[PDB]
Amino acid sequence: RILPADIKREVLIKDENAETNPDWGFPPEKRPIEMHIQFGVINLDKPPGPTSHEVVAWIKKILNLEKAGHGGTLDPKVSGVLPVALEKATRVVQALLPAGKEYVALMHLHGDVPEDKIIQVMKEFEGEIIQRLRTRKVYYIEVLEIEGRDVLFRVGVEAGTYIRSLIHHIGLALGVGAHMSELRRTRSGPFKEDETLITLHDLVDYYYFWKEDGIEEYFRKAIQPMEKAVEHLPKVWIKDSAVAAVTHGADLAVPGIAKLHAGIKRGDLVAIMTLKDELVALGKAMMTSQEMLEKTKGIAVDVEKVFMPRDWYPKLW
Amino acid sequence: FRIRKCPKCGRYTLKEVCPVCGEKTKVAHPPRFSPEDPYGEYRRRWKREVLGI
Amino acid sequence: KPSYVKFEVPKELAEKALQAVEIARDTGKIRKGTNETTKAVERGQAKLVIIAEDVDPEEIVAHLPPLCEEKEIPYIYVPSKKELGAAAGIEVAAASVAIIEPGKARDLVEEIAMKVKELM
RNA sequence: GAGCGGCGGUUU
RNA sequence: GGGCCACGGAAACCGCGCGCGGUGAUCAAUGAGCCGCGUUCGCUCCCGUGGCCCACAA
Ligand SMILES: [Zn+2]
Repeated sequence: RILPADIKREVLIKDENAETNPDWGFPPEKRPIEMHIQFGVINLDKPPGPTSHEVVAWIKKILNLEKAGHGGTLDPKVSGVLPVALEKATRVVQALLPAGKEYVALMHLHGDVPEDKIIQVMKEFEGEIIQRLRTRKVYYIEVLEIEGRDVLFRVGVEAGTYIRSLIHHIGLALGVGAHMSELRRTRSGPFKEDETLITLHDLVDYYYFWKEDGIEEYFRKAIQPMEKAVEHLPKVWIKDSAVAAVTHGADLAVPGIAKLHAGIKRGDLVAIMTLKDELVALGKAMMTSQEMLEKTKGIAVDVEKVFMPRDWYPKLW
Repeated sequence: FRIRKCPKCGRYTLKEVCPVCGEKTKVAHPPRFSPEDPYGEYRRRWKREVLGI
Repeated sequence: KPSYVKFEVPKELAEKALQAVEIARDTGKIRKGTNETTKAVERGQAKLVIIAEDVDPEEIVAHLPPLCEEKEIPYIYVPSKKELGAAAGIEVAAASVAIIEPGKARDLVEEIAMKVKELM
């Protein structure tokens, strides 16, 4: 039940006296509904039937959006967590694609096998597996219930792992063979099965409750701030005085850091946040946490994708 | 569809009563949705009432 | 019980609903399944709508009560979709049924409509 | 134009 | 020169699947079979055009 994204990170304070000016920027709960959508992400509960692409096409038409993109494609018959990043948040899916996933799956064996052997043999699949040629991690497998040839289980896996193929290989290890009869994604990175997970019916109904009834509350809760899509990443938080620079394509230099997560290695994907926990940009660390911590000059993060508009913070340089 | 889940437990099960919670379980997949949504008007009517809108 | 169940129907009355459907089927005209039930209410052909109380997800039939009141057509609940199916003359469940022509159940259907009127 | 995370095909 | 941002780097038909409409079935009415109509998102590199900045955080 533990994936790498579930690691607790420690915050390291670089500048004790950094403060943020409440007049600058728009932290998620100061975003007017329209702005909230522009930088929004939907934790969608995909229904079985349509493809993932089709589902996003429907969302764009119904919600009158110009742009949107989903994370890990779910197959037509599969239900569950499908992050849908909207408008200006669209490019944040690139932070989700590589994140771990969890599924509940129903396997149907093609011959009779004792419950104990089924369980014992499935447990062997935790750890590395090779599937049709590439290697992929299985972080955990938990058998929930067995009814004859029907095996209900949960599995946490590395991005790109095919549960179908896993199930097929389990069938071969047992000899009788097996196929996947039902699949549901219950987690993708920071997106999980909680109150934010919303069906298409609720999504569109809440939308109309907003546009047509004048009730903003339900639709506002249907949309997550883009910051949510970055919850699993290591962060460096920056001072107000560096924020407009970064939004203008400046790399983040050490003197601009207020605090940062421990454990950052060179080359890591990091999220650059303001002290109000707004997403500014995605980048790649050019230093370790300890380097960023002890040094007083040099480029700490190579800024690659900028999400915050250039006019949220003044050009203090 | 056979996968069910406890609305209380969060437990996934094939049973109609949660082996943990004891609560009645519900089908785990969301209802199928149409871009045409022929009865949307009426579902909204029922849903506003449920939510006290 | 489910939110689309807008009122309490006594065991007696529910049993009558199944009877009406059963009688209307071989002596009159009914439609079975929610798509045909809905079309019947929309085309103004349904004299009575019968809705199962164990439908999951609720969205399968939750539009019916508002749609019926719109078209001013009486609707009533029975406890079991499986049992409503059997009465409708099929071996599978039926989440909802519409009686189009009552037949030998004219009186039964007239009675039911009166008690629900009270429950509303 | 080169690739990753449902598209399989015939055409300039 | 460099970074960041936007737009462009094909189009039209067919098939599965799925959706809708119609019909409504000898255990798929939470929709079979058949007919007709619809229907597939983005991201990353690199390159072209255009825009904003060159900001070690004061
Ligand atoms: Zn419980």
